[PDB]
Amino acid sequence: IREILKMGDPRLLRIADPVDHFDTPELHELVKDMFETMHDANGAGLAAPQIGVNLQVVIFGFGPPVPETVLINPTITPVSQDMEEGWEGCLSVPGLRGAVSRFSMIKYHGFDQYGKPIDRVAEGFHARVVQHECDHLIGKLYPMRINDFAKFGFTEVLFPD
Amino acid sequence: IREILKMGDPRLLRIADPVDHFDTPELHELVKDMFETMHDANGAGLAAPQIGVNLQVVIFGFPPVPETVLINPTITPVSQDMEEGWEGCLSVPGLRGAVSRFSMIKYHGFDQYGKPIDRVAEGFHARVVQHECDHLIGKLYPMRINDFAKFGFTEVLFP
Ligand SMILES: CCCCC[C@H](CC(=O)NO)C(=O)N[C@H](C(=O)N1CCC[C@H]1CO)C(C)C
Ligand SMILES: CCCCC[C@H](CC(=O)NO)C(=O)N[C@H](C(=O)N1CCC[C@H]1CO)C(C)C
Ligand SMILES: [Fe+2]
Ligand SMILES: [Fe+2]
Ligand SMILES: [Mg+2]
Repeated sequence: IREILKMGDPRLLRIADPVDHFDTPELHELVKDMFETMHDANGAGLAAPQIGVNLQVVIFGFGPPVPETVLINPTITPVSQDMEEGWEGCLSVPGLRGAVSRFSMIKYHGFDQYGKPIDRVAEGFHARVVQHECDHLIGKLYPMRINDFAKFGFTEVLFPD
Repeated sequence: IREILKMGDPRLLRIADPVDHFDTPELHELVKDMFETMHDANGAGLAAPQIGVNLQVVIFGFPPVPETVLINPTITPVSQDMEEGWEGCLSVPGLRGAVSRFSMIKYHGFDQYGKPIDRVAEGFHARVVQHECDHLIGKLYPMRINDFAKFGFTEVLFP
């Protein structure tokens, strides 16, 4: 379990490099380390830059249910311009929550750690999670996406139950 | 010591009302409570909405900044010059962000006895005054940040 970087660390602001070689022991190790870190923190997702690794690798999936997924070198294409506001938190921004507008429906493409292609359509929370994780790959944390800072604050204050 | 409200509380997001009557026991008690709370938290300033009181009262003092009670304030920039600087807030513990503020301002207001206050301030003095008065119009400093690359946890930004 690697330490999760916190907002303020310049490494969270970088644009991640694509993975060049699949099905390698080092990539398998990266994925294993990420799942260990994510599960330990009870996260719904994790991006490699969050543990200081500048590669386009994200994982996500939790039992609404989101499929357990390793997504590498991703691209996201919105199906429509419809957007929806939802509450987000981030392991790199502990103690806070913010309302973030995301696309309601997306197609996304990428590869697993064996280099097998992934092509999916997602909506709602699933789509939100993928957008949130992929944002980390271009050096974005959700406060960069917040438009209404009345809807940003400490979890304990926003949700006292 | 009154609790300092934390970001997310709707009371931090409102327009404060002016004080109508000066030199009252309730105003003296407010000022005392604010100073006790501020000092307990090691702050350089405090605004009444931060303890849930929606009135145009701020205090500050820490080129030392003079200890001041400023009521019903107005701020007028002397020039349009601005400078970016790191800010934190007792209502936003653990974080810092870069905020642009006017470099030079005049400000006007009253003390708790109703005596006028009229000053010119620059640099940090001007920054604290702008920061405190922003609370009176429902503004927390993350609302003034345009570039969140310059925002993060204090311990990480400044180890
Ligand atoms: C929701 C969009 C973000 C999902 C991914 C994050 C994990 C993370 O840091 N991603 O890089 C997460 O688990 N966030 C959780 C989160 O935001 N949740 C959990 C489900 C509901 C929502 C809070 O409203 C908690 C742990 C902060
Ligand atoms: C700086 C502009 C804001 C000044 C007032 C705040 C206090 C506050 O919340 N006022 O409403 C303060 O003391 N902030 C301090 C602060 O921001 N400082 C201390 C001096 C330098 C700067 C940190 O960069 C600490 C306590 C967070
Ligand atoms: Fe995150
Ligand atoms: Fe403040
Ligand atoms: Mg009146």
